[PDB]
Amino acid sequence: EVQLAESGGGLVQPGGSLRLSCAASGFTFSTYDMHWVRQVTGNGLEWVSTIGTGGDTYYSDSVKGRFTVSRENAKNALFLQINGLRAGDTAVYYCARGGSGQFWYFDLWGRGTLVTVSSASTKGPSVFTAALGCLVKDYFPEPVTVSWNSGALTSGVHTFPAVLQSSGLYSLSSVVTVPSSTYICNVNHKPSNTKVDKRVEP
Amino acid sequence: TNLCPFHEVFNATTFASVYAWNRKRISNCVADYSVIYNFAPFFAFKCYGVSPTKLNDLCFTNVYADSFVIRGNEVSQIAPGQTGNIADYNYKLPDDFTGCVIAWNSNKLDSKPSGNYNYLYRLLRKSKLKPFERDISTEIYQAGNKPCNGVAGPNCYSPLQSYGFRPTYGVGHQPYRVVVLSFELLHAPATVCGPK
Amino acid sequence: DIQMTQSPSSLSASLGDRVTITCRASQTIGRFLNWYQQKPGKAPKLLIYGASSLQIGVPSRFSGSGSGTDFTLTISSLQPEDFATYYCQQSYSMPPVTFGQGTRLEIKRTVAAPSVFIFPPSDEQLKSGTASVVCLLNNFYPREAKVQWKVDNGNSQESVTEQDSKDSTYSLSSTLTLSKADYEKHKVYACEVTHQGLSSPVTKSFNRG
Repeated sequence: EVQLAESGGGLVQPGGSLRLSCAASGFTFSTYDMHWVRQVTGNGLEWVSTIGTGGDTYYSDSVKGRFTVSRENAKNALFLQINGLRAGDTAVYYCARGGSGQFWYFDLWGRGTLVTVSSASTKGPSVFTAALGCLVKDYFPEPVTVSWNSGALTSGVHTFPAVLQSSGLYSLSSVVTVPSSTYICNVNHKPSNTKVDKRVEP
Repeated sequence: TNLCPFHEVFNATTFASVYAWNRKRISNCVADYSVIYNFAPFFAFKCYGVSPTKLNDLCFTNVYADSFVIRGNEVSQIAPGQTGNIADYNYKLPDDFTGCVIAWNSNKLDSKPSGNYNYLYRLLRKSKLKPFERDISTEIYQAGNKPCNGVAGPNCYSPLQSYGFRPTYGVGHQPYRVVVLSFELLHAPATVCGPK
Repeated sequence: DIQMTQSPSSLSASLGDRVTITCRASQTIGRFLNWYQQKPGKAPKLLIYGASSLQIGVPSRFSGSGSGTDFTLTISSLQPEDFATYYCQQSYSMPPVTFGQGTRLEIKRTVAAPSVFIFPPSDEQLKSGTASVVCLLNNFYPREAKVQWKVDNGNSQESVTEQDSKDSTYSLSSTLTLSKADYEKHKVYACEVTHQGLSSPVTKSFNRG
C-alpha cells in the first residue's frame, strides 16, 4: 500500500551524528515534496525541515545550522542527516509527504522513527480492597513492560507509563488492585535479556 | 531563453537605505531562480503565502523586488505583523503579502572606520503610513508650537535621527541587508515563468 | 515567530456532542490553516486541508471551517474512533510552518471516586540507601487531580495513565527522590491528597510502625 517507512531509530551519543531515511511505496517519490515533523515525547508536533521537488532545502529556526536533509530520487527514499545532537532533540521524526496545491499540507505520515539522545549507559532495574506493586526503579526505555507472572491476572493491574529519574534512568511503577475486604511480579527487561520475580506478601 | 535580471538586485555594491526603498518591477524572466535558493548562507528566508517550492512551475505577471539595510535586531517586522519603529514609520507589508523576505549579514562589507552616517531611520511619523508607499518627506515633524519653518535648530530638534552604524568588530546587532520579493497576478498574462 | 494559540485542551464530551475545537493565530493566515488528528497509539493524520476542504476518507461530520483568523474543527456528533488529540497548523508562512499545542478529546463519564494508598517501603527497597517515596491514586475521572507532598504536616515527577476504556477511569502514581539517610531521618511522610470530586482527604501518610 501507499505508505511511508522510516529508519535510523536508536540510541545515540550526545553530539554524535545520525541519519534517518524514509522509503516510499506506490506513489511517485520524485514528484511530491517531503517534510520532517518531530514530536517531543508527550508534547505536540514541531516542524523540522523540508526539501522540495527542485532540490531546494528548508529548515526551522531551532533546526537550521546543524541538520541537513537529503533527497535521492533513486530508491524512492527521503533522507535526513543530523550533526551534533543534544538533549533537547529527543523526539520522533515523523516523515511526511506534501500534497499538490499552493500551500503546504501533509497528507501522508510515516510510522515515525524514534530518536533518544543521551549518554546514560545501559543499566538493569530492580524489584524494589488494597493495591500494591513492584516499583521498577533504575529502568531504561523499553518496548516491553512488566507483566505479573506472565500476565496471570489482568483485572486490576495498572502499568503507568515510563518516567525519567534525576540520574537519567527511566522508571516503572506497575501496581495491581487486589481484594482486601502474596502474588508474584515478573519484570520484563528483554532489551538486555533480563528477567526477575518477587512475591508481594505484606 | 535564459534572460533574467534577478542578479541586478543582489550584489548591488551599494544598497539603498530604508528611506530610499529601491523598488524594481521585474518582468520577462524565465530562469535564474537558482540565485535565490542557492546563495550565501541566509540569515532569514521567511517566505509567505506563495509556496517557495512551487514557484518553478508557476508563472507570475509582476515580480517586485525591494532592498534595504536594517539592523540585525530589526530583522523582524518584515511581515504582515506590523510591530515596531521600522514597521510603524519606515517599511510595512500588506495583510496578504504573497512573497519572500530574504536577509543576510552585511557586517563584513558595511564596516566603517567612523560610521554614524550614510543610513537613516525614522523616529515618529505615525500620522502618515501606507504599505508600499515610501514617505521620503523629511522637512520637519510637529512638536512644540512652531515647525521652525525649515530653519530648524535648537529647541526644535524634533526631526529624525540617522543610523549610528560603525561596526569595527565592535557590535552585536550587526547591520543586515534585506531583499524583499513580491508577486502579483492580475487580468493579464503572466510573463515571469520558470526555466523550460 | 507566528503563534498558533489554541483553545484549552481540557474539552471533555460524550458521544454525539457538538464539540467545537477553536484555534486562532497571531495574525491573518487566510484559508491556509489545516487540522491534524493524532490518537496517542499511532501516527498523525490530517482532517481538513485549506480550512474548508474535507480529506479523502473523512466523514461529513468533520465540518472544520472558518475564515481569516477564526477556525472551528466542529464535530456535530462524535464516535468512539474520534477520541484523540487534534492539532492546528498554519500555512501562510511557508518556511516556518507552525503548529498549536493540541486539544485532547476524552470520553465523558460520571465522577469516579479514587482509592488512595500510601505504603512504606520494605527492607527490599531499604537495601538501596537512597530510597524513594511512593503514593497511589486509582480510578478517578476528573483528570485535574493534584498530589501534595507537605511532609509531616528531592522533588520528582508523576505519571498519569490513559483513560481505561473498561471503566473510563484514570490512575496516578507518584515518585519522590531522597538522598542517603534523607528518609531515615524524618519519621512520618505524608502524601497529601487533592481531587476535584473527592473532598475531605484529611490525612494519609507513611507509617514507620
